Amino acid sequence: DSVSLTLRHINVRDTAKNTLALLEKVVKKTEAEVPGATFKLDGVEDTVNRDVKLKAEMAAGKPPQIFNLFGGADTQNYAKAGHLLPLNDILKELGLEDKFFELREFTVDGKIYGLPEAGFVEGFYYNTKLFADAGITSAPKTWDEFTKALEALKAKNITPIALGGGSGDGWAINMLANSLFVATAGPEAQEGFAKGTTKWTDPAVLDGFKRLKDLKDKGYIDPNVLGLKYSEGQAKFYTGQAAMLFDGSWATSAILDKDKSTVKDNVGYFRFPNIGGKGDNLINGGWSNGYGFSSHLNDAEKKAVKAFIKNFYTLEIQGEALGRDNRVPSMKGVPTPAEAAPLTKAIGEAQASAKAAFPAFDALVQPKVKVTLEQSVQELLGGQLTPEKLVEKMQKVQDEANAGKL
Repeated sequence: DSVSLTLRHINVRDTAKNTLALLEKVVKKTEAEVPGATFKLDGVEDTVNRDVKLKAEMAAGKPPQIFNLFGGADTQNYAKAGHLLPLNDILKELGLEDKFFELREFTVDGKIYGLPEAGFVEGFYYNTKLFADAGITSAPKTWDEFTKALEALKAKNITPIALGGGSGDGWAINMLANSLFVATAGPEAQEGFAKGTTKWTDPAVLDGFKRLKDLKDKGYIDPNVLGLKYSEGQAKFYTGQAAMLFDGSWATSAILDKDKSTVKDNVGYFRFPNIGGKGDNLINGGWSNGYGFSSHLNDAEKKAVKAFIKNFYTLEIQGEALGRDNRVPSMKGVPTPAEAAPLTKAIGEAQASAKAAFPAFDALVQPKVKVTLEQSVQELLGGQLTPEKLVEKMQKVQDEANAGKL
């Protein structure tokens, strides 16, 4: 039987034309395989869709059948209102329930209400030529290999780690801290902060901040860290003046910039190295944008939605977006097409080989906690706050935030 579905998407600018062509290819395949089902693509600017169009359709109880959806508050509100299709059974039928890095941003009371299309990871960009100058012939696999790479770089008077964390950019220090204390304490520590089951003051979390301070005190983190903006820290790396940079994968376009980058012919990438505890082989990431589906569906619409999901959420489709546009997969194990750029392949392998991902701590704690950590790590690197006093300050605001509801 005939069924028409509107597919609200955000791939409207010319820079998104290959992602749109990817979507259209998936649609055509789905329409061949489910005769009678047709998809009317409705491209709308991302912020217009989020803040205006989808929001009003949801208030009216009439979303399109398929729509670009953000995780977090948006998905929480629309699921609560009953307008999002629960996806648990479809994922199980398609064998997809364990194939994504992280669905928590689309999960409400155990039920999955959306599927991220792409996201970000964090890791070390590094300069292969500066590494070779210091005798480092491969990326550090482990923390001990990481510290001796740092020692070798310092001995050659090469700034080891670029970082711009001054003024209002404490969040950039928190990227590195984030992953250091997940490496020292494991991912479960930060999951429990907002629940009261774990604490910022736990010794393995404290250890991460002690290691962070030691990187700064030994000159491995750029001594000028607190006098540099985030973008200037990126600049320190990509103009060739630091051996590595911990940053999110959104920074690839800056690292490969046609006008500003001098390292784009000799840049590599590696995950945060293994310390040997509960955080080995994990990669930090976030996946907050993808497709949600209307709950207000007849049987024909439910069949076409499942068929679209089956054809869209595949390793091949994920891999095409990665290779062409440096769109970081939401799905695990995605291979990079051989035609991709070397840095794209480097990030893809670091992500694809990861055992699992963990969220940014700020996806797990209250805004006030996030703001406090940003100020605190600046004072930590600045020698004005000890690691012990940082974690007590953090748990004090964490306790107050948790009492905010309960």
